[PDB]
Amino acid sequence: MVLESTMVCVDNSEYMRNGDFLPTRLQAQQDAVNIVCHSKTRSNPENNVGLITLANDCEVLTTLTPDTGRILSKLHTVQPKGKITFCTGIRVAHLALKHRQGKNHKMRIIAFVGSPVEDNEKDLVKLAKRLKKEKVNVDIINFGEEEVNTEKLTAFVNTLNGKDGTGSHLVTVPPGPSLADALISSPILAG
Amino acid sequence: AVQKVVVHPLVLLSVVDHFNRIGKVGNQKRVVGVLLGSWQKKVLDVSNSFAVPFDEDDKDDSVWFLDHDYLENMYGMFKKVNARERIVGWYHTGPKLHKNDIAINELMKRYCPNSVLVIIDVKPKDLGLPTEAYISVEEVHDDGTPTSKTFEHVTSEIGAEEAEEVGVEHLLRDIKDTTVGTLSQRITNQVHGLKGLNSKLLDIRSYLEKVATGKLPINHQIIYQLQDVFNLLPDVSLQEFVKAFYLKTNDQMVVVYLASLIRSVVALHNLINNKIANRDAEKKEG
Amino acid sequence: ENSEKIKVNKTLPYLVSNVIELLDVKCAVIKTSTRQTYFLPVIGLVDAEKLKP
Amino acid sequence: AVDTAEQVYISSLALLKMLKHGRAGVPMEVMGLMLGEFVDDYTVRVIDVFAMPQSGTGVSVEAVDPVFQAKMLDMLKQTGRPEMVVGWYHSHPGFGCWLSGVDINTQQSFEALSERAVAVVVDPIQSVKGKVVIDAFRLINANMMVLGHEPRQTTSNLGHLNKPSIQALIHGLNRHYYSITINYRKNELEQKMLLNLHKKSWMEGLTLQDYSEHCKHNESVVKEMLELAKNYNKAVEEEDKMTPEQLAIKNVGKQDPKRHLEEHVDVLMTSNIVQCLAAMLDTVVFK
Amino acid sequence: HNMSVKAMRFPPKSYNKDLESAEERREREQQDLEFAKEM
Amino acid sequence: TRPANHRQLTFEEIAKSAKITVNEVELLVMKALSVGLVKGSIDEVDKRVHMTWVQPRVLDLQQIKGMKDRLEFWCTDVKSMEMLVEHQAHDILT
Amino acid sequence: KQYEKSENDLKALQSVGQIVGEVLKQLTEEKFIVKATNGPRYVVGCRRQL
Amino acid sequence: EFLHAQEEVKRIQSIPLVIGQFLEAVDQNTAIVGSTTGSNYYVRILSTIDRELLKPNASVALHKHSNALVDVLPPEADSSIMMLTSDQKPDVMYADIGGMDIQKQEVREAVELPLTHFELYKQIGIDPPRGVLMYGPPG
Ligand SMILES: [Zn+2]
Repeated sequence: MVLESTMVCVDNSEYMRNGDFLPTRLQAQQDAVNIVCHSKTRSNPENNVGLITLANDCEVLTTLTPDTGRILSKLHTVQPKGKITFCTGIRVAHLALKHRQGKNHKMRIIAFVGSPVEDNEKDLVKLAKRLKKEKVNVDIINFGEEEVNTEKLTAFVNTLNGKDGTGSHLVTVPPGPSLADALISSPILAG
Repeated sequence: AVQKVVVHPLVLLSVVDHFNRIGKVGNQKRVVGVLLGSWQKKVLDVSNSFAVPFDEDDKDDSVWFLDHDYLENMYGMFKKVNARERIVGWYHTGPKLHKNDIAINELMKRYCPNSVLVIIDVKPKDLGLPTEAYISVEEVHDDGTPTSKTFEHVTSEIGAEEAEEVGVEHLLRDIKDTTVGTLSQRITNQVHGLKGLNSKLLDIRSYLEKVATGKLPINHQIIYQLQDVFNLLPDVSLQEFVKAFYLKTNDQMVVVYLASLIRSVVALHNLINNKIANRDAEKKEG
Repeated sequence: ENSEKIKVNKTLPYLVSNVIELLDVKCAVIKTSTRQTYFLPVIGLVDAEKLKP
Repeated sequence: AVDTAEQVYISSLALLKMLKHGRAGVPMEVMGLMLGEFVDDYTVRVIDVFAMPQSGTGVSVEAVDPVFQAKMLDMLKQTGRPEMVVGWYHSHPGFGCWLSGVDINTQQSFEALSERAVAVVVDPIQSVKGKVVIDAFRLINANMMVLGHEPRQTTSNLGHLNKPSIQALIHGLNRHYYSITINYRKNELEQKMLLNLHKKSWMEGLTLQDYSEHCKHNESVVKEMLELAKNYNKAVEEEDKMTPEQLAIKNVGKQDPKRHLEEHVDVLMTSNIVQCLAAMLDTVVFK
Repeated sequence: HNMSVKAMRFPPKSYNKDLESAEERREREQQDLEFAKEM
Repeated sequence: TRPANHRQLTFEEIAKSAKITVNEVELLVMKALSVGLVKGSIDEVDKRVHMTWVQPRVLDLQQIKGMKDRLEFWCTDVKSMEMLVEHQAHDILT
Repeated sequence: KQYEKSENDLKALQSVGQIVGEVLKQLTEEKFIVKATNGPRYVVGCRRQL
Repeated sequence: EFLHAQEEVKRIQSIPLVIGQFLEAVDQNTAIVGSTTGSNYYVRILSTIDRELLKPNASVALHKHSNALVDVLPPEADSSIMMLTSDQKPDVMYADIGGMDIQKQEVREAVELPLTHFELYKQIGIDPPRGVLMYGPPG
């Protein structure tokens, strides 16, 4: 509800295709979206979802659209190949919000991080710095078994929520084959 | 590929309207849209254009957004109103052909396999035509970069349809080269042509400033064409060419002589025709 | 609709014409009793098979 | 309580769209929606216009499609700027500029939603070079005529500048609808990017036009003056006779060398003056 | 030819006021037709 | 090397610079023209070979400065011929 | 069900007839000489799509 | 502005026009024309129509509402089209005629020859026949 618009940030890195959870982290991702996009809808009957690839460069599949089936079908044919460019990834989702539908929709993007993340800190703070300037909260979900606790995003998420800025939270998953299921509950619950 | 690209006045106007409609920022930003039109006998025609949302941060020009759904959804609207017009390319103000506009063409290559991008300035204060049309051509080499893909220019001119011309000329009612004869030619091609030649020559001189302060390490190919340009300069006017010129420049003067003489005779008879008129009127009156 | 349908018929004066060619590219070409031919795109308030040339 | 000084400004661009759509469906009556902005209680300005798809066979403006209206309006806003539908335009092929029975009926519909809606009629065949022919209109209430009180409460000598067309007067002009003066907005950026762009060339100035073919053109033209001149002699003696009006009518079936000879001379002098001049201009520009 | 046009602009003198057929006749006929055209 | 004005390579002047006899330079010029590498004509009456187009090559950084000179001496010449028409054709303008 | 059938008739009351004649010559791309097979000869235009 | 009034009077041309016929010119700015609807009208000619085309009976376009010369169409016809080879040529040689030399010669000397050798007839002095009748038994 609250007229929210989420711009999903899908991952398709080459090391993301190993099945350490169950049906490889491709169906694990597809089931993950299904339990969020539909969960993302059904609260306010005017919402919006958009899937963006974190492949080598600017790769966006579906834009801001109330429909639900387009994203799921468009998820297929997404076989992973290549490296992940996180720093230049969120900004692409950032612009999508700027050129949105009726601007009365709250803006948020959930991240779908995965295969080994690459960042140099500092810049990440700037990456989080700008988004926190303009009525934007991001939701990076730790996944794909990156470095334990992902102590590079840790300096990232806190920046957005800093100064008592309650909002989205970092979510991690056990390296073992823990089914995605409803395990993602920190943002959906109240954030 | 395509020999030429003709740009209708409506498309030219819908781009100026687009910039002012969104250009409230003021300082600077390009504007990008999708062109529509049709072609016959390998000659493109662009008639209608609609604005596609597009933003891009200045630093690290590898980030930008173009709404595919907006492109697909709206084209359904334009298809219904007019089926003949189908996507043929894209336009953007982009006075300097920004670098990132070589992967954007790949984005639009889906809808039109052979698309053309026409750069049309929204703030022109100049002498040349404000419509450059480029097409994508591919060739990889070992000099520039492992990934080689560059635009090739196609001559572009401003067209006119029967309906548009009526409005366009009505909208001006400002200045026209009335009595289009020796007066317009001496100004519409001779003086203007010299102005253009100087500017293009000055453009070549500006690039050659790299001789002292290197900007790019000698493009090589640019030099090759420049060498061929000099060799093509007309041979010195001292040999049998001079006789050939006189035997033709003077030959054209005879026709001018004959035309002038006929003009005088007709002018003299006209004065006689009129002069006898008032003499006859005056004589009868008094 | 019947009120509007009668309105056109309510103009009782008709112009008798003879059907010339019931073209199927279900249209009809008529020849009014004034030496004028026409190409009524829609047959009208009559069946397309009850009308023979 | 209208002000009879409405002065509907249209655009420098909305007009081109109106004409292009009008000529595209010249046999039929295309219809569309005007996206303008009310400004004063005395002027209504349009900015952009978008067409509505034709329902199919039939020269009529029967009805508008609500869903198509919303889809395009909700789509233009997210890229351009929001605008409110202020009027509708339909093109009359060659009848003129007026409102028919159906057009009146469709018009009151728009007026019901918006009080000051403006209806526009564009004629794409009659307009030729400098006249576009629009004559935007609006409806008059039937109550007023029943009351008999004249509408528009004229308070300025501004609306009575254009004599109503007799063809339009035959229909419900000043009886079922009243015309509103139409003018245009033009700016140098628009004009300089249209006037100084339409008919221009890049480098044709320094082109010598097939020097071999140039003298051949001269020979054919000059040879025509040999026979044309001879007929001039025969056209001077028989002239200057009685009843010149009889002489004037006598030149309605046979070529007159007085004008024909001059026409050829005019082209001959300009072609060589330009062609010759480019010869010396080139000889200095290039080496 | 330039000289010839020089003497051309002298002859014109008080030769502009020349009605083709008439003024009152055309106006009167038009008014009557308009009244009957309406009904 | 030769300026475009002269370009009148004589038969002897070519044989000496390539170490050929005079009675053989003819096959050399045709060989160059056959490949498409130079363009010209052969006149075996005064023993001359005309050249009109030698394939462009690379100029490191000094012959390119000289190329700038030939544009300055040419832009200024075209400039003068522009105002000449504009000044003596003031009435015929606009 | 009959209401749908009636609506079809109401969709035909707005279609008018068309004069029938044969083309004689093509003056230009948008001008034709056609003689209606009742009366005079007309110079008339042509629909763009046709 | 003169160039603007000239381009504004063309509105009287318009697309829908009625093809008439030119009969006789009564004076400059006026003429008598015959409408295809069947009548003879006294109309006024446009001041931009090249009078050189106002030949004897010819094709002239008249305004629909108020008859008035507004153009001069090129010559045309309705039920008479020249035979443009193709499958519409007769396809019969002179060698397929069963020996009618005397009759064949006569038609040659009165139809084919004058068209080619026109100047010879004037030189000799004969006046070329202006139409040949072909009468005889049925077949
Ligand atoms: Zn209408």
